[PDB]
Amino acid sequence: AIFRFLLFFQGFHNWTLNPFHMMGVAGVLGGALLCAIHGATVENTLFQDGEGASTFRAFNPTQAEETYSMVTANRFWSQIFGIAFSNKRWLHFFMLFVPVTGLWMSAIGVVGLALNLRSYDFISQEIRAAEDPEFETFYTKNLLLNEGIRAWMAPQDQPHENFVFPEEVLPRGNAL
Amino acid sequence: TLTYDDIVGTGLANKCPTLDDTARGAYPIDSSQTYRIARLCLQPTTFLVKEEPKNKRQEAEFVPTKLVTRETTSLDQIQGELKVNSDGSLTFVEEDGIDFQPVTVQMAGGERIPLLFTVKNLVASTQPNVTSITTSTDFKGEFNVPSYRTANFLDPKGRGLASGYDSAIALPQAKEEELARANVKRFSLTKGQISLNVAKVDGRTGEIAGTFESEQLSDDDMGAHEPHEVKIQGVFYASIEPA
Amino acid sequence: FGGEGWIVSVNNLEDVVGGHIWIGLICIAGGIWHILTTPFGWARRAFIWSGE
Amino acid sequence: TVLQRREQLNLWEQFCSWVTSTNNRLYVGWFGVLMIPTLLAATICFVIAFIAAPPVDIDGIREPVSGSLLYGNNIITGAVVPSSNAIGLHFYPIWEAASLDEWLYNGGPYQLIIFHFLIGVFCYMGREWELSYRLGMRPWICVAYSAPVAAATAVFLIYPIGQGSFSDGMPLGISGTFNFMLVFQAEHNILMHPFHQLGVAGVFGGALFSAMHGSLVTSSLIRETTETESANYGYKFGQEEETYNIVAAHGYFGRLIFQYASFNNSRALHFFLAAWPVIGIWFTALGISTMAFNLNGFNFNHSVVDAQGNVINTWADIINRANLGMEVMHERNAHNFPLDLA
Amino acid sequence: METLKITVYIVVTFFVLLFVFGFLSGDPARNPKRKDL
Amino acid sequence: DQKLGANVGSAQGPTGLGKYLMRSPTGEIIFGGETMRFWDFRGPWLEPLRGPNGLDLNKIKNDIQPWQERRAAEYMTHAPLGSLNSVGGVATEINSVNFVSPRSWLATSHFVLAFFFLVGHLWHAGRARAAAAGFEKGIDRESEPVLSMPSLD
Amino acid sequence: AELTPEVLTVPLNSEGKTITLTEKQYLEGKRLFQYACASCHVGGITKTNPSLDLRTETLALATPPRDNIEGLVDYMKNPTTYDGEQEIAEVHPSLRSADIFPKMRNLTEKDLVAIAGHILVEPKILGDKWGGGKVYY
Amino acid sequence: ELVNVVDEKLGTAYGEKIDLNNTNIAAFIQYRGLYPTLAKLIVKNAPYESVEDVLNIPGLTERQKQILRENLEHFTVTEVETALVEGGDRYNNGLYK
Amino acid sequence: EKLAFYDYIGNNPAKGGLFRTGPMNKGDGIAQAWKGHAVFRNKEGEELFVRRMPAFFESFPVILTDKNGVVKADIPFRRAESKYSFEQQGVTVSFYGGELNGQTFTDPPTVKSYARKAIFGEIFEFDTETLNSDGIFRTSPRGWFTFAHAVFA
Ligand code: CLA
Ligand code: CLA
Ligand code: CLA
Ligand SMILES: CCCCCCCCCCCCCCCC(=O)OC[C@H](COP(=O)(O)OC[C@@H](O)CO)OC(=O)CCCCCCCCCCCCCCC
Ligand code: HEC
Ligand SMILES: CC1=C(/C=C/C(C)=C/C=C/C(C)=C/C=C/C=C(C)/C=C/C=C(C)/C=C/C2=C(C)CCCC2(C)C)C(C)(C)CCC1
Ligand SMILES: CCCCCCCCCCCCO[C@@H]1O[C@H](CO)[C@@H](O[C@H]2O[C@H](CO)[C@@H](O)[C@H](O)[C@H]2O)[C@H](O)[C@H]1O
Ligand SMILES: CCCCCCCS[C@@H]1O[C@H](CO)[C@@H](O)[C@H](O)[C@H]1O
Ligand SMILES: CCCCCCCS[C@@H]1O[C@H](CO)[C@@H](O)[C@H](O)[C@H]1O
Ligand SMILES: [Ca+2]
Ligand SMILES: [Ca+2]
Ligand SMILES: [Cl-]
Ligand SMILES: [Cl-]
Repeated sequence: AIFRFLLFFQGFHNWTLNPFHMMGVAGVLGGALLCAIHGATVENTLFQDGEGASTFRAFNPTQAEETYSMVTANRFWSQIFGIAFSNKRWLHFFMLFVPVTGLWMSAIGVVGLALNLRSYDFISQEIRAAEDPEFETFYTKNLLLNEGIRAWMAPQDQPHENFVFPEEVLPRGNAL
Repeated sequence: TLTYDDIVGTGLANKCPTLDDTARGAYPIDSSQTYRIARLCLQPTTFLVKEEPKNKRQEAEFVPTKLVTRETTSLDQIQGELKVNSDGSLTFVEEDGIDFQPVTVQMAGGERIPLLFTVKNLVASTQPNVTSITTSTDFKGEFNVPSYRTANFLDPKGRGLASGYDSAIALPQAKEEELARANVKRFSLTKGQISLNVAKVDGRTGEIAGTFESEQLSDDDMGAHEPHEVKIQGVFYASIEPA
Repeated sequence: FGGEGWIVSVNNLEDVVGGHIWIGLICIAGGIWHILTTPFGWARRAFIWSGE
Repeated sequence: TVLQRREQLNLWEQFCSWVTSTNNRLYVGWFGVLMIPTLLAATICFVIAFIAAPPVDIDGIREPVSGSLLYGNNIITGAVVPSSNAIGLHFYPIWEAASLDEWLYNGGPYQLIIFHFLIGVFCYMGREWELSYRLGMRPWICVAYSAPVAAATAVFLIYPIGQGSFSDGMPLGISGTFNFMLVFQAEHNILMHPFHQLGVAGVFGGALFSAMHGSLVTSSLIRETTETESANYGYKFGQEEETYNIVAAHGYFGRLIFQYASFNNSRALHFFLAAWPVIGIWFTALGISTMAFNLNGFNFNHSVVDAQGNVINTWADIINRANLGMEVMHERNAHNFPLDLA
Repeated sequence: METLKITVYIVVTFFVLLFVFGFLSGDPARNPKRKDL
Repeated sequence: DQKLGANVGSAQGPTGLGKYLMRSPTGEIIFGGETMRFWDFRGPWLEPLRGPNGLDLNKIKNDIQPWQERRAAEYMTHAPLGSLNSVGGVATEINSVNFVSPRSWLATSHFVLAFFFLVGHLWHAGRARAAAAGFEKGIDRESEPVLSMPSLD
Repeated sequence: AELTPEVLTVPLNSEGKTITLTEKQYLEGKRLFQYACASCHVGGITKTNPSLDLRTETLALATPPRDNIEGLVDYMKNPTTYDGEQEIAEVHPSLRSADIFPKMRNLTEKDLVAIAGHILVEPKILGDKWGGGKVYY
Repeated sequence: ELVNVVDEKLGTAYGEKIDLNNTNIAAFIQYRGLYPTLAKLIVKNAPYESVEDVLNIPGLTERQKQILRENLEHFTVTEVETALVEGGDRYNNGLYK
Repeated sequence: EKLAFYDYIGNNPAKGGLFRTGPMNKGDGIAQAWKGHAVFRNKEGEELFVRRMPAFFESFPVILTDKNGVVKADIPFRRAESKYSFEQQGVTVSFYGGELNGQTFTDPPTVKSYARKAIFGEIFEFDTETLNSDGIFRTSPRGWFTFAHAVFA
């Protein structure tokens, strides 16, 4: 049912085009990135605090000392990526900030879609394409997919409308 | 002698057969016997496009172009009747074959000119009194140039002739008269002309080869814009056999 | 890449069988070689020498 | 010739010492020796093509798609367009074209960019191993990065290989990405594939756990500042003492759920933060890489049937109607025969 | 196009040889601890 | 379509390329439509129709045998597409045919295995390096290498 | 709705005689249809020739008529073109060409009757969906 | 002005019957005995000045002529439309199910 | 005319876009006059009704039913199997009230153009030149107020 909701939002709202959804995507994927990279960095800058080759036992919850080297982690990422965290407090606040802000932005976009206030089109694209039948972009390609979604899914997805679309009116490319 | 695996990927598959420098003979025509062209091959070597000047009095010239669709241009496996006429002239009537290729060439400055390079429904005749085909024989004829896209083709907004929308659906309340030429698709059908100059003849085998020049219009994008005039020059090969 | 396909393009059993003649002799020769030799200096310095 | 070989040999060693130096502002390394030129070539070609490339005949049907800014695109619609379906999987470098004009029409830039890019990020992964070795670190950050590398490889290389054409690789653009996703759903029902579902759990969960870990550490920072200072100044780079009270954090989280659902071992916790999103992305990369060979998502179309034999639709059948709409419309001029078999 | 091809072939061979001979040049010993590998 | 009377060599498709037959980028005669990407394919049921220049229109017109029609139909309808629950067909297919090609099962399984074995290569290669150098269990607090290096800036 | 004896009653021949299939007969016919036919005829269409379908109205206009058990059983032994002019066993599975279409081997008269009954019953259940293709999925 | 010639043709007898000069060959499946043998002969030997000219196709059998006479009521002829007959579209017009 | 104008989807506040800026007049135009009520009939003289566009749909097909909802005409996409085209069904349109009161149109392109407007409800004449209107629907202050205040809330 939720997968259907996703595809409805594509076909009717062009929701992938919406910059509020795009910021949501950035915050979710950026949050997953931070989760992975921080966990991996701690686990690979650990101090040797025991003799075991499995290193989980060499940690004490009440200990005062950092269990990994912030200084070595900072130099690694500075040299690999160009920048690195130097402040552990900023690091962990940023891990909250990114996915929390992304989800908040996606919610704003959905509030617009409650009113059909979509990022559906680029007007300049439509004026050019209407006048110039050789002009084609990935944006115009996706609207054709949306038009297919609406026509092929609406009769069963919106049964209260009692849609009957005769086979001759359905949008279809060649052969398919 | 060569097999597919000798040829594949070389570009030789887009080249027409050639005849030796020694093939300067004469293929006798028996006016009582029927003939056919068993294979006609046309390999373009130059695409020229006539410029469209602003001055309606400056005589426009055909200028060179750059081929951008690679070695996909030749017409081949074309066959048809080779009639002997009352006056001894020959008339080739094209029946079937790979007798078209879409081609895109590019003008200086980047303008792309697609065309349907073709000899569809070619009827081409020699001079009278061709008792033998020689290096003096010529063919001249006309052919049809149908629309570069056929009727099902849909533009990027889904509009078409035999399928598709009939309006600019992304502009639901725009005035339609200004978009009529883009909205209402039209199917072009024009005439082209070709000359074949026989330069070599193998009288024993019935093979001939030479150069051709053809003139035809380019793609008009189903009526959306005016086509350009194109001149195609290249080489040809044909095998004639009694039928 | 397309139209070539590296060894995946082998398209007749004569090449398949002859290829296995070569691999068989190569492996037997290489095995004899490694029973009778020890790694050269350049190999010793290039690799890690441990079970893992 | 004599001791000259030793003057060449120490010069080589000086170069090796510079390449592997822990003191370069950006680490070079042997992987960097391949990474730096390939990433520069891919970046430069991408930027030039994104701004200025002419339209590309992606589907091999002489129907060129405009991707560049100067040819009518904005940031959202622009892309570097995949190479022509007429090329398929054939290798199409510049020198195989008769001209740059031909190379551009046929989508040559796409191949140049993705091949240099993929070499570059594989070497970026090797470089992450290499620097960790030079610094005396444990080695497995590169294993976490193998997840995004696997995902990029799936959409730019594996999927084109399975389908027989780089024209089906993911476009280098924002709207081109969405096009790839929509067609993928029509042709593979990826939403109904458990490896993509694991991918979603991976990124939803990664974002959740990022916010969770961030909020729990931030919640238990030790007071080192006044209210007119950012609390971030309460931590000094390289200090030996931990900057938050993990006993307090655990005491909170253990009561939020229950005691034994909460990590008290920081090493276990950070391993979990690494493993969850990394494994989820590995599986979703494998989803793309196995739907590349057309082992597709679950198909429950018409699975529910009544006593007479009438189909009783489920939400899976409604999904199928959306997939059909995308199937019949995509590449509207490219299919001549009834089945889309790649 | 031929000149460009040869140029790129040389360029690629150059960097790949640097990579290979680089990692052959006693790379195990290039670490901060046991440099006698 | 040829049985119905179509001249498949001269049939122009909607794009201007041949509906049935076209040229590869180097000129060979090949099948048209999306399968233009697959012109490197070679198989015993198809090769009798191939000549020096590619697919041979004369052999296509005159020499296609019923066993070739049978084989092409069989292979068209056993294409390696199908669902994880072994519903054969495209993703929009209705349930009916229980089929996933052995080629799909064998290709997917070995991609998955080969991928994780590459991960395992990286895992164990990195660990073997760190263990031979003596820091696979972590950084020595009393001898941390980075503390003896000059700052980057 | 129920799979009733009336639903299972189909024309036996072109002269108006009917036959009432058992529920077992119908289910066997459905199983055998999937086994030997659905690779091309899933849902009543024809993948290798979409112009011809398995709708009863289409079968009724074939020559000889195929809208009855005997006509369909005869088709599975000796298939013809739609106008009856050519025998197509060399390219269409049948008892006559079971040597080259091995799934037809060991098919009995009862098996063919069951397959034919499935083809005639299915549109009585599914209506225009049978032979409709993806538009009706 | 500008007119879609296919939509225009739908207002002629082409929109009501099988047009022997234009309609795609699959339409002959609508009536008994026409497909594929007669359908192929009809398309190959088009165009026809009137529907009855279909009876004069060289080589027809006596039975085929009888079958054609039985179906003349379902046939029409209009002027050949280039857009409907180019591209081999009478043999395959890009429509399946 | 004020009552007819409310029965027109260009005044529906759920037809806009987030970046389609400005007054509604910038889209469909400045409304000038009611054209009158369009009555569609087929050649048999049955009154047919254009199916109206729901707010959800950026685009919508043209389908005409009789009073019982039976489909009687449409504008086809694929033409080769069209059965309900305005040309085949002899669709006409007559206007009652407004500018076109008493007029009947039979030219199929003209009848189809009015049918396209009828999916929006009552049909109006617009000045599209004064504001250089682009023909794309925008929302009203009702929509903009609602959006801002739900977001701020
Ligand atoms: C399982 C098989 C196997 C394994 C694990 C080994 C392992 C070894 N061999 Mg033995 N060898 C084998 C089979 C094997 N061999 C066989 C079958 C033969 C007979 C031909 C030999 C003959 C042989 C000789 C003559 C020598 C070795 C040597 C060695 C040692 C160094 C190897 C090395 O540096 O390679 C790494 C490879 C290089 C450094 C060369 C460059 C590789 C390029 C840069 C990459 C190519 C990648 C490419 C993708 C490959 C596929 C495509 C390509 C073919 C185009 C190492 C212990 C050396 C040794 O010390 O012997 C005492 C040595 O001198 N082997
Ligand atoms: C190379 C491995 C391989 C391949 C390609 C196949 C392929 C096939 N098998 Mg065989 N089989 C295998 C190994 C394999 N099998 C093994 C190991 C067993 C013992 C369990 C079997 C026992 C078996 C039986 C009893 C049957 C088959 C059947 C089949 C067919 C249907 C399969 C199906 O529906 O799966 C459904 C797909 C799944 C269940 C997917 C599971 C995916 C796993 C969980 C992915 C994760 C593993 C990953 C590598 C680990 C990650 C590590 C970490 C990061 C978590 C298909 C031809 C059927 C058949 O038709 O026989 C004629 C059948 O009845 N297989
Ligand atoms: C309560 C708020 C509000 C509302 C509902 C309206 C409503 C309206 N205005 Mg008024 N207006 C307002 C406040 C408002 N106005 C203010 C504060 C000003 C001074 C700037 C104006 C000045 C103004 C002018 C000059 C005009 C209007 C006009 C209009 C009409 C067209 C609106 C339009 O096109 O919006 C378009 C809306 C958008 C394109 C949405 C913008 C979304 C922003 C940019 C998102 C930013 C996201 C952010 C960067 C993300 C950060 C993330 C980070 C935290 C990580 C509509 C009736 C037009 C009219 O027709 O007048 C007669 C007109 O010409 N308004
Ligand atoms: C082989 C070498 C590859 C080099 C590639 C170039 C990498 C560029 C990396 C980002 C440089 C800009 C950083 C500005 C900001 C900056 O200087 O940050 C520096 C900051 C340092 O953190 P500290 O812990 O030292 O700061 C703590 C306190 O100072 C806070 O007040 O780093 C972070 O905050 C990490 C999280 C931000 C990570 C942002 C990554 C952004 C990725 C790029 C996104 C935009 C792409 C747009 C494409 C059109
Ligand atoms: C694909 C390889 C097929 C399989 C497997 C089966 N059939 Fe078929 N069928 C196929 C084609 C191409 C055609 C058209 C043939 C022609 O040129 O006329 C058919 C036709 C039929 C028909 C006639 C339909 C009609 O409207 O007249 C019937 C009744 C039929 N097929 C039945 C059928 C059965 C029972 C099968 C399983 C045993 C079967 N077919 C398999 C293609 C293929
Ligand atoms: C059987 C057969 C065949 C044949 C085959 C063959 C003959 C094979 C061979 C093969 C081979 C002959 C292979 C080889 C390989 C090699 C390799 C794989 C290498 C590797 C390397 C490495 C790994 C290295 C590394 C490094 C570096 C790079 C740097 C420095 C350091 C080190 C050393 C680490 C054929 C095809 C005909 C057909 C089919 C069958
Ligand atoms: C495609 C190319 C194929 C190449 C195949 C190579 C086959 C084997 C030839 C090895 C040649 C390299 O030879 C290698 O070079 C470097 C530098 O010269 C040497 O010297 C290196 O090792 C020593 C010992 O760890 C280090 O202290 C030193 O810093 C380093 O320069 C290596 O000790 C030698 O083994
Ligand atoms: C840094 C230089 C970037 C190169 C600019 C694009 C290639 S060059 C560019 O090509 C256009 C299309 O052919 C021409 O119209 C234009 O005159 C020409 O300047
Ligand atoms: C002769 C057919 C065209 C005239 C009638 C078409 C339907 S009505 C037509 O629609 C346009 C778009 O809304 C309006 O801008 C214009 O005011 C109106 O005249
Ligand atoms: Ca001459
Ligand atoms: Ca205007
Ligand atoms: Cl698409
Ligand atoms: Cl196709």
